[PDB]
Amino acid sequence: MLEGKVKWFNSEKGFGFIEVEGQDDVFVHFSAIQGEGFKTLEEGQAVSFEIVEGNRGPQAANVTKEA
Repeated sequence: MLEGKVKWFNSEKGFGFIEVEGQDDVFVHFSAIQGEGFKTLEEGQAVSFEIVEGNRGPQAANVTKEA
């Protein structure tokens, strides 16, 4: 998985972008968030994820809150 950083996340709306080096920011939606509990992410937070690309373009998948 890649490892990146939550660039920003709009906790009300439920989406934002991940920063990963040598790629562009990756769009992230709450449904990609792994774990139990309210799905949300903080700016600055480190996460491990994959980028899954279909016909809608690239988005993050399997976001796990790393440290």
